[PDB]
Amino acid sequence: PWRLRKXPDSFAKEP
Amino acid sequence: PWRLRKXPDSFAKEP
Amino acid sequence: RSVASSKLWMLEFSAFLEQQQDPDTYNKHLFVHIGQSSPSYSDPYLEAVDIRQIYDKFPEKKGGLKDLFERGPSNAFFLVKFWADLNTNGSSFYGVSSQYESPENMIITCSTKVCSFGKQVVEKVETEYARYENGHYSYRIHRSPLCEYMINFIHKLKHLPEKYMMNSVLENFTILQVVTNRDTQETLLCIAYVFEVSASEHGAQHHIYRLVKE
Amino acid sequence: PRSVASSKLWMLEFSAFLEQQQDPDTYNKHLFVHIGQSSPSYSDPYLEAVDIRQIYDKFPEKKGGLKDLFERGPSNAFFLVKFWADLNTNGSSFYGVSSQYESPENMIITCSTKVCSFGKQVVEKVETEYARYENGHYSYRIHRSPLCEYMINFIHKLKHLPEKYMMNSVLENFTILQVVTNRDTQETLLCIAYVFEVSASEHGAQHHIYRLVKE
Ligand SMILES: *C(=O)CCCCCCCCCCCCC
Ligand SMILES: *C(=O)CCCCCCCCCCCCC
Repeated sequence: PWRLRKXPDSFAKEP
Repeated sequence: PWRLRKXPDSFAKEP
Repeated sequence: RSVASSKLWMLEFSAFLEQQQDPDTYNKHLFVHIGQSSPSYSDPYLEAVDIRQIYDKFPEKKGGLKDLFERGPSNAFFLVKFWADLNTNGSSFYGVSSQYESPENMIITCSTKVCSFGKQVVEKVETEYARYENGHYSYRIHRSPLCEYMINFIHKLKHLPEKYMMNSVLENFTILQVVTNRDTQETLLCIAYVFEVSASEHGAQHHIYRLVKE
Repeated sequence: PRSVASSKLWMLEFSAFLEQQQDPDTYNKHLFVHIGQSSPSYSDPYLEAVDIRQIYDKFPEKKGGLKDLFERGPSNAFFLVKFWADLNTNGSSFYGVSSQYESPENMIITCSTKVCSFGKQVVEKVETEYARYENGHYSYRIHRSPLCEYMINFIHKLKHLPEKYMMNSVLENFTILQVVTNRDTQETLLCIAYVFEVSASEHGAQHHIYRLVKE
């Protein structure tokens, strides 16, 4: 799942 | 006047 | 047949009002249009108009319509009568778009003169460069902002009570567009436009004519 | 801003839309996704980074796949865009895609767009674009390219789902890869990976742009 990948916090915060 | 000049009939007939 | 000389074809022309409902939703109203639906087998043959019948509705003397026509080529000259759709209805943008093709790679200049009683009131000049496209060249004037004078003019037309009154105002209003090869100064297309208010159910309409010497 | 940009090419616009004709003079256009804003080219903000290894399994990894392309470089041409798509829609219909690029040089470019499902290519579109000289630079535009049937059908299927979380679930395994190359030098000018979620904003579709890094 995308939620367990190493990605910045912004990836899951819709602007 | 415009309406009396020599032009085709289509000029005063909207398609 | 179409608005095409030997060297330039105008495939698209429109004037529109676009309104933003929200950041992803837009409504567009076309006042006048050519080439909105695709060219077809059944498109009508183009009738002819004797240009001497219209000289007084357009600028004359040096560089005027008569001067331009006599220099030629005569196959570059057209008269378009529009029946305009003025039935309109957030942020608003008034624009004009047009598209052209040529077999030649040219730098073109497009001059558009808005006229009242045959005399220029405002002019707009645009220089356009070519894009290569399947062995020919295309030119685009894309969503060019309609100038204040014409936006103002459209408002004032709508603020008249009756359509026959709109038509009477329009009897002394013309537009002349001249497209030239900047290098050679050859006239590529010259298009005279005249207007009435549409009463059609199926939207804006047009008739296109070749301008001839006889 | 000059964000999705290598040194040789900048992508100014990307949009996919649905256009509906009420009558011959009246058109409604709805935007699914877009990039574009009112700020000048030199506004170029700092972009966050994504370790490209974290996304390899969402794209084909054969010869000529994402890993292969990234290693060949230039690595500064590689970007990831996350869209929050506006799927809230309501006459004849046209589904279209529009894009725009700018370069200081006059190139013939090739744009390859591959739609991927579970990291496997399901459909490809290839386009060759030529420049127009404009305001001191060269412009490349795709104007109202028809959205392919697979994508029209995909959008229909997503909209018939009862719940927004279900749409997001389908989107977990949907990606698009866009490669723009100089047709003469075969140089990678831009490479953009796209991933999607359903928007919940009232100010339209949203996005975040990331640089892709080796880490
Ligand atoms: C300002 O930029 C003047 C240039 C004129 C551009 C041509 C616009 C054609 C307008 C057609 C609308 C007709 C409404 C009666
Ligand atoms: C078909 O020819 C494949 C090319 C795909 C074009 C990219 C379209 C981008 C789709 C954005 C809308 C997605 C909404 C879920």
